[PDB]
Amino acid sequence: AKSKNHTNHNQNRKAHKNGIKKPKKHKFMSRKGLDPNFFRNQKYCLKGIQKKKKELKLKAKQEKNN
Amino acid sequence: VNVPKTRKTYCSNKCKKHTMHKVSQYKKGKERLSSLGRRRYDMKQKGFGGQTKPVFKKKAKTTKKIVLKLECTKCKKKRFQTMKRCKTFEMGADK
Amino acid sequence: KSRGKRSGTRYKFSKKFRKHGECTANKYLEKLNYGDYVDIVCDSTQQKGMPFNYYHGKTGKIFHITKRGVGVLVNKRVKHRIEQKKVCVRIEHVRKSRCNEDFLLRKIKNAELIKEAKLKNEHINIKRKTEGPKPAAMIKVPPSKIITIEPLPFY
RNA sequence: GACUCGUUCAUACUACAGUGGAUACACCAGAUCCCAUCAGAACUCUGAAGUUAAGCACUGUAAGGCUUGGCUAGUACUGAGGUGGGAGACCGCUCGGGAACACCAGGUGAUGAGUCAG
RNA sequence: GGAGACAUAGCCAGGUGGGGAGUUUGACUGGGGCGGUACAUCUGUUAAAUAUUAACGCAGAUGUCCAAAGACAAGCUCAAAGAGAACAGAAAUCUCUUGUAGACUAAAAGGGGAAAAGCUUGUUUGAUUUCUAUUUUCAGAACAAGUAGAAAACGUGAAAGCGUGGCCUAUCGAUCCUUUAUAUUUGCAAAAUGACGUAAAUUACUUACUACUGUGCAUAUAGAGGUGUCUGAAAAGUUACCACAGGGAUAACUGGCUUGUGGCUGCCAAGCGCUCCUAGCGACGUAGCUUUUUGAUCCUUCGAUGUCGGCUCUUCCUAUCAUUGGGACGCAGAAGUCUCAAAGUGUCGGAUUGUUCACCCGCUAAUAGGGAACGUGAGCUGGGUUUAGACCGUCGUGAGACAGGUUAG
RNA sequence: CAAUGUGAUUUCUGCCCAGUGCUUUGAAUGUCAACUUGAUGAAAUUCAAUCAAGCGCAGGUAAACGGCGGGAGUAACUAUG
RNA sequence: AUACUGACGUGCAAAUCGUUCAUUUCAAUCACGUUUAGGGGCGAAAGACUAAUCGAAAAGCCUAUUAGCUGGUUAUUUUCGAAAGAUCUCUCAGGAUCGCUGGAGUUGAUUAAUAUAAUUUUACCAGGUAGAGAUAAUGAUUAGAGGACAGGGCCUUGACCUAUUCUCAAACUCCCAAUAGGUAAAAAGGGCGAAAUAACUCAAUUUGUAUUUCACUCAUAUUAAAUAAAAUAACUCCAAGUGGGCCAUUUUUGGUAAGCAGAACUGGCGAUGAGGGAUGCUCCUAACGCUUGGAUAAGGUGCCUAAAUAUUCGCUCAUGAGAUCCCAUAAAAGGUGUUGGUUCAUAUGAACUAGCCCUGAAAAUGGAUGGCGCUAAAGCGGAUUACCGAUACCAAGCCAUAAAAAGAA
RNA sequence: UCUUAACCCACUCGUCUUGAAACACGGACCAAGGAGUCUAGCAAAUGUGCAAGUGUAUAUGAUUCUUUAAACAUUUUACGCAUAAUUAAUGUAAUAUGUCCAUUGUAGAUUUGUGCCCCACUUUGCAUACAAUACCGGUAAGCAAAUGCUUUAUUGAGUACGAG
RNA sequence: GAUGUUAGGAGGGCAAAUCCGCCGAAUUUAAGCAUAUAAUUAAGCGGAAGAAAAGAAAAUAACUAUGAUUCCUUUAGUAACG
RNA sequence: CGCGGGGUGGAGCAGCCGGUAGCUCGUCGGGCUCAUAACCCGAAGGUCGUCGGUUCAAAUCCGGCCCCCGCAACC
Repeated sequence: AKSKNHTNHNQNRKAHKNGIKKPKKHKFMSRKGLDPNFFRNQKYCLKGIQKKKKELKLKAKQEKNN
Repeated sequence: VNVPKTRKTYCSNKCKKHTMHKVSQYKKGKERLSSLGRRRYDMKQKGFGGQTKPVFKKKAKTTKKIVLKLECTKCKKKRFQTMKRCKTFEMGADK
Repeated sequence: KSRGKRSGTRYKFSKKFRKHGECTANKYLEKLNYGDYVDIVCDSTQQKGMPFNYYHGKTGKIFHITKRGVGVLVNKRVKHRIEQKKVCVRIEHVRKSRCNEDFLLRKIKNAELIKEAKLKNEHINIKRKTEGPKPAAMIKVPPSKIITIEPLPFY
């Protein structure tokens, strides 16, 4: 007559049947939600570090290669 | 609920500074006979048969959200501002 | 179901005994930021950045900090899966977690043990104790220090 | 000896008493100007005449509270187990964990930074 | 003869129009309908010390209100009690003292809140524009409600700071459609609509150079108008004249669990019983038994277990009404009462009823109480409830309805 | 002639036009369409204006549909009113 | 064609037959001819009749209409193997999307370890239920005592204060568990240093920050606490079935109660069985390829019926004895029946107590410890051994599947 | 092999159903016929061919003319889809050398080396994951004499030496 | 415009697959239903041929333009309608 | 949503026609008749619903709302 109301039965057991999954993204939390201004300053730093690195890498490769 | 009829506030157009706006009550335009949907509604209605286009015969609400039309007194441009659903609204009354 | 935000007020949100408006200076100043683990505890004073019910007493990593806000990565079980959720909370709500402090003290103590062993060029283990089974022992017992027990009659 | 900024936020509270005032605090003296109120009460400003009478510092009291510990009690309570008991209500037992009030005894603070006078 | 450019007829147009047509007549629901809303939500509790959690669970609340009751600062401390002041002891007062919140915080209940989130005052409008990461509900979509920020412009204190509405948990709505804002962005399809604008040139169908160009319509973006059966059909009744698809996933019947209710037995001892608790009783209590009542119920049967009563006819029970043997007595005899072993034996004639039951009259030895699929429809009967005809009343605009009466089936 | 109702004789057939109907009057009358006319605009358009019936107002109508309450005060006892 | 609700009711008959009754000179009856045709006719009106057909004929076609609903839905072996929760739905017999399932692929696993784990360890937390309290607050709430104003007639009765006092709430909270739950345990990282980079920060482009490059170096032969047929793990895809559940213990809400309605945690059943529980979907033991042997489990061992008329100490006689969880009744109340105790009094008198046994103990086909029977038990309570006892378990064989070895004269 | 025996076991099958031996339903018996298909359009999977292309479409050609109703060939530079995207829409649509070259990290298959083999160091660094920057279309904001710009925001079924 | 058994002739009817004209629905679909759909289809009444119909510009384009009809391949499940 | 009309002492209602707001009824008192009574007077009494304005004077007229009930379109 009435349809069922509460029941949460078997669901825990079904969850344990396929195991209770956990996240695995791990390293390098990312993109838009990163701190305004500070991360842009980091981008500029990284770009600076990259420019110094690129200058070293280009010179070192070019001198040896030819 | 009661508002005064002027407000000094940010204009979102041209002037960046806070400046005066007049405050008034929007109340919905009278419908055009030239609107494309109204043309379609006319076309569907014409000839034999009934109709579906906007009607409701079982209305729930006794109230309307009030939206104020704010007119910048500097640059002569308008902006809408929406606020709570009321039964009772008052303009310029004070206490 | 019929579930608004703060439901279970008389349960969790109820203040600690005589704890009103606690806001002293030392509360703010901890600073370990982006790597740190942090507990999320309710404050009786502060309503402004109060968490949802589930996050009370839970712990997770800080991933973002602002002027007096903290983003905290907290684990939540959602039916068949535990998933990481980005909980925005306030400075009053975050409490520095102590699990890190246990690891650090053990690292420091073990490091001192390692350093001592290294100076001597010793071969020894800095690994934690198991609290193993008790070995043999001895006590000398006069007739005066030993007591005879028996069950008790009803009285 | 004193103060300032504090910290923990009652061992730091409250009540009734007593003891203490170099330097200090405060009570105290005045309203032109800065200021502020119906009101120099408070608040602001300007004084420095008196005084420990209070605040303040410290102690005391079959003080109250708070506060630790014992003791209440392996009691109450409790997870898992049992083709255990009990007609039912319920109660033992195995493996484990385990209170609270009352009561009794103790206690009534500790402390970072700076300064000033001895 | 008569009427006559009016009629009439045609085509448009408004009305009238259940005569006729086509269609609608929710869901939850301890059957359905009536009733309610548990259908969108919010609080406390139920909830089993994270989280989750329902019932037509319980205690409730919602569809607002607020230019301040919003914002920031500054100042102050409330309810109450005592002692004083001709007026508030005793219709909303005045003072001092005591006062940890016993006040107050719009409502709604709970949380939170005392140099304040209360109260008073000052100055105010951020109840702003733009954009995220997100949290609640959650599929981890929406919307709605939030949190933490950021790009702006400001407000307030000006001093740190704080302000993206309401102390917190509650106060609400998609697409299509309509409507108004906004743009140095667009379109209306071979072309053009400011403007021969600005220069030159002029033997002209001249040549350059120009960031901002007709009405009307269409967009794009942003709000608002609404969907409470609240993830959003333009929707009333009725059928005992009915048809069909399914249903024991769901009523009316036995049976079954239960035995509240009905029925029956107890224990007790305050009283009643002349005196006397118990010969007979038995309150105020408390314990069982039964299914001979009715419920509660919805397990069984809905591709049919024939739905009342009577008759007939038999068997079984005992909780014994009489009959036998007895015990007790408030048993003088005679009556008669309580009672035990006892189901061996019996338990009627009629009046009135559709009737179980009921209610009389008469006999009698007493005219006991019950079971058997509510004993007994391929045993009957068919009077009643309960097919279609018909009647009166009420109720219904109506069709019709009526565990209303009535006649016929 | 058509449309209805009640249903021999005998006897009587009260009250009520609000409601729903049906129906009647209108130089006072509120509203109410197509067309047409005018105004407006460069045109499209947008507006006004007019003397339809209808409904409404105002009457008539119950052998039209139909229907037929509640109180108070009040008679030399109570009572009824 | 009124009645006998006659006969008949697998007929003589898809309405017959018998008997009864009504009609008979008129609104009469009968024929033949004629008229009106399907939302149509015709109707002294019954939704009547319209060719055995009527609340919309018959024929054919549109048509193989439609259907969240009913029924049916075909060879074998082998393998993996469920759901009866959820969310939205004019939604409760359905659908969609999550969950749980299978396939297919990729990833990396082979190094007895790392990832990893329904787990514990040691750290570290979160709690306000069990519990406990009223002299902590709230709501209650029964009594007296000690005190300095009120009511009644110097007294009494009160209120009111103060110390007290009785009982309280799971919708109250001073305090407060166990269980369950969360975070933690180092090499893609961490240490301590230098140098770099910036448009952030800070007087302070090495003040901090963060990042980077260089260093120096952290246990690990096994280990940064255990334990782990821990990669059978991950991850991606595509698709299925399912969306009604039901049972048990413990906790539990409504309802007198219910094999009633509704849950929580777990395990079952469902979809799954062998042995026991006489018997039986769920209780117990235990989950299954095919066989042989072994030894046991639950459970038993008088006979039915396989093993003991076993041993050992008690208790028990019943004119309805009693006999094993789920399991199919029995209570208050008694008992100069017997058995143990224990408190008391003076080898005796009391009083209690709990074991058994008894009264209390009534019901429908005949009737049920499963039956016979059993009392020097084969009853009830122990204990002591032996034996029998599953497809589980051990050993062996054989079958297939899975994985691993291993191979191109 | 068949056949009774005897001991032990053995309840109507199918069915919807929580639960069927049921007092639930269908089935007197036997034979034959009798039910997940075909087309269209879409998807993933796997096989197969070719590849920045691919598919010969319609159609033409032939000593093709029992089979031949297919098989064969493509003129002695069409169309589908993929080759860059975006968008209401006019439109716009570079990761750049100013050794063919030259995107940045961290894990990570594979390779070089050292000290008749696993190794422990180094060495190179695919795929993929996890990020990072650019840059292109939309939308902002800021500027603005358009090859309209711009540090900075956002958004797209985006792109970063083609995969279909 | 009549009349004629005037003279010479014609039409009528049947059959229907493909073809052409009128007239012309509902089941159905939307999990309901009224617009849309089914469908300018089915039925109905007519007319033809071995094929008919259409056909020699009151066409398309905006190009360096094409140039009666039919048909196939296509555009294209696109513009668009709802 | 856009058109028409009504709100006046305790009740019924005139004034809506810009030179100053009343009249019945029920109440409250008083005359009149030898009666009762009927009759006839005198009293009380209202923000002219809320609001903005036109001048010499405004409930009344212009401006706009609120509460009431008539027409409607929408369909």
